[PDB]
Order: sequence, then structure tokens, then C-alpha cells
Amino acid sequence: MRSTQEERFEQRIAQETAIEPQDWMPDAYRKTLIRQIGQHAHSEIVGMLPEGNWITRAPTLRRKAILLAKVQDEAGHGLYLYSAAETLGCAREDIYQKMLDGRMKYSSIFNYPTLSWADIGVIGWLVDGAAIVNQVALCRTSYGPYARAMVKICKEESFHQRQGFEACMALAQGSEAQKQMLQDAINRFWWPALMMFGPNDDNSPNSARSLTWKIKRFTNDELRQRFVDNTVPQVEMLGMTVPDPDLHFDTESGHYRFGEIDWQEFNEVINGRGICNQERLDAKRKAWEEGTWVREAALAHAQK
Amino acid sequence: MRSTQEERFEQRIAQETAIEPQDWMPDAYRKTLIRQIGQHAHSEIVGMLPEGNWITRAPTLRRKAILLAKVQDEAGHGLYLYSAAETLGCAREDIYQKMLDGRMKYSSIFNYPTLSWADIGVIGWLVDGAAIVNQVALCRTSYGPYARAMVKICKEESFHQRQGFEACMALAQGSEAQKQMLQDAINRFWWPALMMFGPNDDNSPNSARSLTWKIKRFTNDELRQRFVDNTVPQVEMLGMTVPDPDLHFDTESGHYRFGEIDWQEFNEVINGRGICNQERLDAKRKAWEEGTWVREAALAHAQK
Amino acid sequence: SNQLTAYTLRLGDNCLVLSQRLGEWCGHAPELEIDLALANIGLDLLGQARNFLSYAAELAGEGDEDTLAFTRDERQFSNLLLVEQPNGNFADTIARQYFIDAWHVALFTRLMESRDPQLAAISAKAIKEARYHLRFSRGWLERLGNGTDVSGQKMQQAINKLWRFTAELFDADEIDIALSEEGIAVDPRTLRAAWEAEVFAGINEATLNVPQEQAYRTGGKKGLHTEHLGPMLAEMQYLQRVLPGQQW
Amino acid sequence: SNQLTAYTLRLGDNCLVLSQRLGEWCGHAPELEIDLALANIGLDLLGQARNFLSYAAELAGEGDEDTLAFTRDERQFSNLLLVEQPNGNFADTIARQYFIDAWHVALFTRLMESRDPQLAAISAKAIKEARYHLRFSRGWLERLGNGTDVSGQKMQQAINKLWRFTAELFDADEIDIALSEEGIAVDPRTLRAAWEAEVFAGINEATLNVPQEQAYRTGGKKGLHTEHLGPMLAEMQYLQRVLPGQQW
Ligand SMILES: C[C@H](O)CC(=O)SCCNC(=O)CCNC(=O)[C@H](O)C(C)(C)COP(=O)(O)OP(=O)(O)OC[C@H]1O[C@@H](n2cnc3c(N)ncnc32)[C@H](O)[C@@H]1OP(=O)(O)O
Ligand SMILES: C[C@H](O)CC(=O)SCCNC(=O)CCNC(=O)[C@H](O)C(C)(C)COP(=O)(O)OP(=O)(O)OC[C@H]1O[C@@H](n2cnc3c(N)ncnc32)[C@H](O)[C@@H]1OP(=O)(O)O
Repeated sequence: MRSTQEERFEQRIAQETAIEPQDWMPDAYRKTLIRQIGQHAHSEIVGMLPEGNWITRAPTLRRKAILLAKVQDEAGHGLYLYSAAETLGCAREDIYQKMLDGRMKYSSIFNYPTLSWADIGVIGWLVDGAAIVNQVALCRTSYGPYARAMVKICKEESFHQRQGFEACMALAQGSEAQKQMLQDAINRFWWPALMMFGPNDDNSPNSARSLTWKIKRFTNDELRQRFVDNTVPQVEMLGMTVPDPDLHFDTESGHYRFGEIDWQEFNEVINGRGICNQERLDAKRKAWEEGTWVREAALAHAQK
Repeated sequence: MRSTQEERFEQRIAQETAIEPQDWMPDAYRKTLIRQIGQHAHSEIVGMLPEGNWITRAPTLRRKAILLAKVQDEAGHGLYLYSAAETLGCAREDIYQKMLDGRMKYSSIFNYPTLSWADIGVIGWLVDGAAIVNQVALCRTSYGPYARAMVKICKEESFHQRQGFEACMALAQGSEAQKQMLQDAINRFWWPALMMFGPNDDNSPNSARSLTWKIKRFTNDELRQRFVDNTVPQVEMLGMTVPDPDLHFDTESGHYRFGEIDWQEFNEVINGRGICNQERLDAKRKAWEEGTWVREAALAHAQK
Repeated sequence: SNQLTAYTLRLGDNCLVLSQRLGEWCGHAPELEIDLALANIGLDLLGQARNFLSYAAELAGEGDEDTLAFTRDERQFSNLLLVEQPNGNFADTIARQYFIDAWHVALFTRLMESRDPQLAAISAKAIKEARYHLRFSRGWLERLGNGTDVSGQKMQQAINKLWRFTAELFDADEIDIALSEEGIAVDPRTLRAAWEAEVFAGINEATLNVPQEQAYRTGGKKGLHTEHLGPMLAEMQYLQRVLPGQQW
Repeated sequence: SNQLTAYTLRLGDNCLVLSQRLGEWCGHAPELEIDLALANIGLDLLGQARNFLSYAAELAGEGDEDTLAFTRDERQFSNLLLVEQPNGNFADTIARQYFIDAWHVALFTRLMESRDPQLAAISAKAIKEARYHLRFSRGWLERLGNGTDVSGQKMQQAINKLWRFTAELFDADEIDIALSEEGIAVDPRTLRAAWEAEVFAGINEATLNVPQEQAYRTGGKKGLHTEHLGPMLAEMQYLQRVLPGQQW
């Protein structure tokens, strides 16, 4: 027998009654959301670095301004997610430190280097496109503060994703060198974007509870399939290709069937052994440590 | 009446008998040479910075290699001059610290910025050309260790000065943009090179004693005149101009007569208020301070 | 027209170059809130640069903001020496920002009374942003100067290190004077009182000292820069230099 | 020929990029003697780069060392990830130099037995220089590692920070293997024993620890670089990009 608290909770979830910070919740529900919302907020922060890498090198003042606005928004979104996570009883300073220590994760996609300007448009288009599918799906997540933060975030992000696509369209319609730049960026970011959705439904330890508690509204595989179906026509609009010999339309199912993800790479990356993991965390650790005297100054000034 | 020590010294100087570290010398002679040789050695060190500024940006691998060899030689020359200065009873570490503190000088010319690649060829050609006239004139300076260090230095430098001229010849024979680059570098470095020779013979407090003691073998003005007579034909070989409306050949005297130097600027520069003075000393102070743990490591290792 | 073009370009270059420096901070700030703030300031300044540069191109009858930003070399750039200084530590960045925002406030306040309509309009937009910037930079001057012993020392040093470049803020050349006599430009010499009233008070409030060194460094406006600008331009312009004449 | 060209280019790129990093130290060293030493090493490595790149151009039938150095982008550069790492503090620079010189010694020793005469000849020159470099870098490893507490810590950290990039020193691809089976190239996997014999002993002698992290970073040879290379190339290539096709 469930307790009455436990039973009432399951009934709230079934009737789509949003959970609020003052409501009883299973301790495992509280903790999985501190985990997921906290790592969502970590991802906003780390994601500033591969894009920031190109702010000073962007080829036009227009593209530079668009990119600065995007990165400024990412920072704001990190703040919204930390606020939401804090309603669950955690402290931002504490979970941020766990991120610095590699005790909490951030999105796998941010461990990949920006090796060309096309990578920036591709991040704006494919990477932000994948985050949008995942994040719109979370606008009906069961925890209210999280759902409402997703609404606000999604309203802002989809504009930037459109600007990313337009930057890619400029390359797609430009010189042969620009077209090759775009293709090469796609070749390097396509599979990493697919991995943003998470492991297969067979290999997803959090899915059972997250699905039951309506934290997760669609499976990792479902969201990834929708992303592929939505994005393949955009690749075609650019006159570009997908680095997947097994991608094909299956009229039987009405879906694009696509090839197997490299799960060995996925597991290397999420565990700190991807291309830029060390650099990303070094950079944030350096910013934290070197900024210490500044934070201590602000605190000491406030008190006076 | 001079003392017998004083009289014997004057007789040694008159007969061109080189003074050696164990010989008696007037205390004012010892000190003016610690001053001049020490600041000569300081100049080698500081002069690495405007040229070093372009090592990573040089337009060809050949020009980059030539420039690295030059800068490596400058370092070696600094070492020779510190050794020579130390024979007079001073300590390198001590006079280097006075340089860091702005208590000793280094050549005015090194306070000017390298704003283009042409500046590098112009430093190789005009600046090194001026140092060569001055330094060859010092191969017969009265103090032996100094004279012998000048011989060694001059043998090495004149090769690099020839390479500087050849880099300028490439620009002079190249595209219109390259020619304009060269002219602009000349316009900015011509007068500063003239100032390397020192103040006018009327405004030179050290000249009286230096000339009498055969430290200085030619007056500042004499050396500067020779430099102008020798260099003007080289400017013509490049098809370039001199930024001096008053420069003209005077058949009466057999010399090029040239315009008035800006002595107000000269005095600003030698007193720390030129274009790059602060940057040059900041850079050497930073290298000294940040290198401290390295020097302390070497000392502690030697002792074990 | 040549004078007006050069004057407009100077103001654009000041904002462009300072925007570049701020962009380097992205992801490296002491707090997420500061990262947000610096990206915001850099974005405003970039917007101002686009406005001034666009007008400069229109005045010249050729090119655009991108030809101006990406195809000029360091000897053609006309920004103040102050805005090309390295970021350094956070106090070095705050000092540079405060000196510039105080100047922008003084300048744009008066430039919105320009007898050139486009310059007046550009300035009327920029002053609103400059006011925000000044609150931020002055706020941080006070927090650092009057924070800890450590932060107080770093802030003093930051101020001392940058002081010599403030001379150029009130340097007037024939372009400045000629345009000012036509009621088009502000004569920078007449900005000193207002800038000093702001900056002297701010430093005092922060419990710091006004440097006694007489400021002496100029040349940025004439394309005579420190050794910092060339490397900034190499980074900024690389792609455009590699793949010229394209759309992005 | 395509394989031989790419192999030669890798060796050239390793030296070119490391030479660039050393050039940044000029005038900034802890001692005048060190400034001298780093300029010397950077000059040797640049000489080696010119040799390898020249041969690469000759093999390809077009261009020269300058077209190769200044007109390729970061995705075409094939240097090891190790040589593009930032200078950092003096220990970071010593660690990177020591790992590379130990590898160069092992490699050039065997590459002077290449069945390709030009590669053998280039290697016979380079090995003499690499031996000098190794004495210098190993000497400084010992002085720092076995110096003070402070220097010992910095040297350990420098070693730890760079370790993950050592995997690429013994990474073999189809170019390596195919050319090695023809007796032209050295199979990098067979360099491990010699490199480890040198480096393990050197670290031990310096009173330091061999990092326990399993090295895992590769990709430089395939044009898949860290975010450090792009900015290095912007600086290196700027003038050539601005004024292409000229003589200097
Ligand atoms: C700033 C960016 O725009 C942020 C984005 O929107 S990126 C798009 C994906 N969305 C997010 O990252 C934010 C919201 N999070 C989620 O939807 C989910 O956490 C998720 C789909 C990423 C993973 O599902 P979840 O049920 O939490 O984990 P599960 O499927 O069991 O995966 C197993 C482990 O791998 C982690 N993981 C899965 N995919 C990952 C990825 N792409 N990167 C890093 N870690 C990942 C999980 O968090 C989990 O580890 P943990 O228990 O230590 O947290
Ligand atoms: C590394 C470079 O290649 C070095 C060079 O060779 S540059 C070419 C000039 N040569 C040198 O600097 C090295 C040898 N020195 C000299 O020949 C002389 O010191 C000199 C010709 C520079 C000056 O003459 P000297 O009799 O010493 O001084 P004097 O003519 O009275 O000048 C008055 C003051 O200005 C200094 N001065 C003169 N010219 C200077 C210059 N171009 N830069 C900096 N200081 C200068 C003098 O040293 C002196 O100050 P001090 O008493 O504090 O040292």
C-alpha cells in the first residue's frame, strides 16, 4: 500500500494538476528534477563557450550582433532554470560547484569544438533545433516552475534558431567555399545533435519514473524521431546532405529511418572524455577561481 | 696638480693604450662606462620587444626565420655587454633592476610601436644602420672589454642589417600596397633613428669627459651626419622619400644638410613619456616578476 | 564631407573596438549576471558602431559597415587608444568601461543637439544605452574600490594603469574644431569639465585616488595605435580576409 | 604519392605550429638565457618545418612552403594537438617541449633510416637539433620538478594538464601503416617503448609522478583540432590573407 501522500500525488499527476513548490512530492521526484533542471541550467552556461569562441571572429557585424543577442539570452535562460531548480530546495551555488567538479552533467553537445564559422550557424540551426523539440515537449512537464520556465525559454529560443538557419542559408546560397564550409559543419554536428535527445528507450535508467511522473512527456527515441522527420526537409532546403548512409524514407511507417548512433562515443562524452570536456570545465573553473576576489568584493560592499 | 695615478691615466689614453679591468681609472670614468655599457646592454634586451611583436605574424617562413635569428643574436649581444659591464665592478642583476625601475635608460628608438610588417624591415635597415655607425665608432673606445665586445657585436649585426634592407627592397619592388607600406614605415621611423645618435654637441653633458677619455671617438652630430650621408643613397635605391622638407645636398660642404630634430619629443621619450615606454617596461617587469619562481627553482636545484 | 566622414568613423571605431574587447569576456566572467551584463553592453556598443559606420559609408558614397570594419588595416582605424587596451583583470575592464561610459554620456548628451540630423538621431539612441552602461561601470567601481583591501588595490592599480590614455578624450584636431564651429561636432576639449565632474566624484566615492600622473597618450584618432590593435584586427577580420566579397 | 605528401606535411605542421608557440615567448622569459634558448629552439623547429613543407610542395607538384603555411585553414592543418596547446606558465611550456623533443628524438632516429632519401636526409639534420632540445627541456623538467615546493607543484600540474594529448604520439592511421610497410615511414605505435623509456625516467628523476589518466585525445592529424588552432592561424596568416600572391 502506498501512503495517502503517495497516492494523492499519483492522482494529481494523472489529472494533469501541475505540481508546485509547496506541494508534497516523492523524494525521488524532487531529486530527479534537481538533477534534470540543474543540468539543464548547467547546459545553458556551458553552451555559451563554443559560441563565445566565435563572437570576436564573426564575418559580418549583423551576424556578430545576432550571435551576441543569442549568447546574452542563453545566460538569462540559465538564470531562469537556476531559479526553478531552487524552488525544489537546492542552492545554485551548490549545484554549480558540482558541475565544476564533474559531479553533475551538462549537455553532451557542448563538448564539441567550433572549428569554423559554419559551425556557428549549424549550432544555431541543428543544435538549437534539437533543444527546441526537447524543450517544447517539456512545456507540459508535471512540475509547474519547470513548465513555466520552458514556456518562457521556448518563446525566446525559436527566434534564434530561425536566425541560425538563415546564416546557414547564406552559406548554402553563397560561393563554393561557403557551401563546403556548411557541409563540413553538418558532417561534424549531425550525429552529436541526435545524441542530445539521450540514450535509446532500452538504455534509459531515468525514463521509467520520469514518464510515470510526467516529467518526461515523450520518450528520448520519440523526440529524436520527430527531430529527424522535421529536420531532413530543412537539410534538403539548403541543398546539403546528412552523413548517414542508412537514412531513408519508409513509406510504410511514414517516418525517416536513420542509422545507428555511436553509443560508445556518447558514453565517452557524457563521462568527461569527449573532445572539449576538459577545456569547457577548465574555462568555467578558471572563471570561478579568478572571479573570487570580485564576488568577495561585492559581498563586503553590500554589508557596509 | 693631478695625482700620479691621474696623470698616468691621461698618458695611457693619449697613447691609445686600451684600459683593462685591473688598471687604475678615474672613478668618473668607471661610472660613466657602467652607465653607458649597462644602458647599451639594456637596449639589446628592450629591443627584442618591438621586433618580437612581429615574429608570429611575419609574411613568409624565410622572413620569419631571419627575424628569429636576429632576435636570438640581440639576446646574445645583451649577454656580451653585461659581461663587459661587470668587469667594471657592477652586478648585472643590480643594473637590470635599475632599468626595470626606470633608474637607467635604454635606447629611445625602442619606445616606438611596430604597426606594420614594413616597420620590421625598416628597423632592420635604418635602426640597425644607425646602431652600426655608432657601434663601429666604438670599436676603438678606450676601455678594452667594451672595444672587444663591439668588435664581436659589429661582426654579427651588419649581416642582419643587410637582411633588413633586402626585406625593404622586396616591398620597394613589390605591389603598390607594399610600396606604400614601406614609405609609411620610413615616415614614422626616420626621425626616431636620427635621435639614436644622441643630443646635439651643444646639449650633451657627457661628451666633454667621454671625448677626453676616448670613450666617445666621434661626436653625436658627427656620427649622425655620417649616417645621413650613407643612408640617403639607400633611400634612393628603394625609390623612397625622407620625411624632411629641409634635406638637401650642399656641394659647398660635400654633405647632406638636414632639418631640425624635435628635441622636445626626444626629451619626452628618454624620460619615459614616449609611445611605448610604459608597455616596454611593463612587459619586462611582468617577465621578471612572473619568472621569479623559475629562477628560485634553478637556484634551489643547483644547491641540491 | 571628408571631415564629417572621418569624425563619424571615429565614433563608430570607438564602439566597434570596445565591443570586440567585451566579446572576449563571454563565458569568463566572475558571475553569470556579469556575463549577461557584459554581453549586453557589447551588444549596445556594436549597435552604435553599426549606426556610425553605416552613416560613414553613406557619407563616403561607397562601401558599408562591413567593408569599413573588415577591410581597413590598423593605420586606417581611428578609435581611441583607451578602447583597444587589453581586458586584463575585471578591474582593468571596469576602469576602461567607466572612463568610456562617462565620456559617452557627456558626448552623446551634447551630440544629440548636432546640426547634422543623422548624427543627432544616432546620438539620441546611443545616450539611452550609455546611461545604462555608466550605472553598471560606476556601480562596479564603487563595489571594487570600496570592497575588500584586495579589490581596493586592484581597482586603484587598474585606474593608474589606464590614466595616461584619458588625454585623448579631450584632444581636439582640425576635424573636431572645424565641425564644432559649424555646430555639427562637439569640441572634445569642452567635455573635460563634465567628464572630470563625473569621474573625480566616482573615484572619490569608491574611496580611491585620482592619479597624479599627467595624461599624455594620444594618436588613435590619427591611426597611430598601440601594439594591441593589429592582433585584434587579425582576429576580427580573418574570415573576411580569407573569403572576401561574400554575403553571410 | 598522396600518402607520402600527407605524411611529410604532418611532420612539417608539427614543427611549424610549435615554432609559432615558442615565438610568442620572445622577450617574456624568466631569464635572458631562457629567451635565447627558446628563440633558438623555435628557429630550429621553423627550419625543420621549411624542410618538410618544401618537400611536401615538391611531392604535390605545386605551391611551396609559404602557400602551405599561409593559405591552408585549420581543417587542412595536420599538426599534433600537443603542439597547439597554449604556452601557459613556464612549466606548461617545458612539459609540452619535453614530450615533443622526446618524441622527435625517437622518431628522427628511425626516420633517418627511411627508404625515402629526402625524408632520410631531412631527418638526419633534424635529429641533431632534437637532441639539443631534449637536453634543454629535460634539464628544465628536473630543475623545476626538483626545485622548490612551488616549482614542483607547477611542474606536476603542467604534466597532468598535457597528458591526454600524448595518445596522438602513438596513433597510427592508414597513411602511417601503408608507408611504414614500404619502409618509408615510422609506425608511431612502435615509438611508445622509446618515448616511455625516456619520459618515465625523466619524470621520475625530476621527483614527479607519471599521470594515471589514460591518454585519449587525438584528431590533429585529420584536421580535427582544439579551439586553439584557429586563432593561431588568424594571427600567423593575416598579412598573407590581406595581401595575397606577393613576394616578401
Ligand atoms: C542549453 C541547451 O539548449 C539545453 C537543451 O535543451 S539540450 C536538449 C536536451 N535537453 C536537455 O538537456 C534539458 C532537459 N533534459 C532532458 O530532457 C533529459 O535530462 C535528457 C533527455 C537529456 C536525458 O533524459 P533523462 O531521463 O534525464 O536521463 P536518461 O535518459 O536516463 O540518461 C542517462 C544519463 O545520461 C544523461 N544524459 C542523457 N543524454 C545526455 C546528453 N545528451 N548529454 C549529457 N547527458 C545526457 C542523463 O542526464 C542521465 O544521467 P544522470 O542520471 O547522471 O543525470
Ligand atoms: C641595441 C641597440 O642596437 C643599441 C645601439 O647601438 S643604439 C645606437 C646608439 N648607441 C647606444 O645606445 C649604445 C652606446 N651608447 C652611446 O654611444 C651613447 O651613450 C649615446 C650616443 C647614446 C649618448 O651619448 P652620451 O655621451 O652617453 O650621453 P649624452 O650625449 O650626454 O646624452 C644625455 C643623456 O641622454 C641619454 N641619451 C642620449 N641619446 C639617447 C637615446 N637615443 N636614447 C636614450 N637615451 C639617450 C644619455 O645616455 C644621457 O643620459 P644619462 O647620463 O642618464 O645616461
